[PDB]
Amino acid sequence: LWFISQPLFKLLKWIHSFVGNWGFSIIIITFIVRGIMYPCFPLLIQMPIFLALYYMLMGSVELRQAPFALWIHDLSAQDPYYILPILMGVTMFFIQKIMTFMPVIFTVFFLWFPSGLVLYYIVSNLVTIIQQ
Repeated sequence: LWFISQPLFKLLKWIHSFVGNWGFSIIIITFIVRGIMYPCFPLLIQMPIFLALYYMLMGSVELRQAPFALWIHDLSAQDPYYILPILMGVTMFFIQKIMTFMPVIFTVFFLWFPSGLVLYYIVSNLVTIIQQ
């Protein structure tokens, strides 16, 4: 949560006056967070992502126990059924040696993080889906 995090969380703030469904703050912070970003070296640049995405989930002050459609009632903290990471194996696992595993390895890595974060992951992977 270091130098790329809080200000792009303020990009999240400038977005939303009323978005009041708070998973859709995570989906809008998708479109726009990949918006201005558009201009072992996958990971060390993930600080913007997991972190400004962490202030993504955490913001702002309402996002524990907040509405999302269908099942998940807790976006702030980890998915109480872990379901979206099963979506994350479904969607992340099919893209077309150790990377024929990872979407499940990432999945059980995500199970140590909240779900909506994996949701921004899903929507990026779904840019890779709907490109074609």
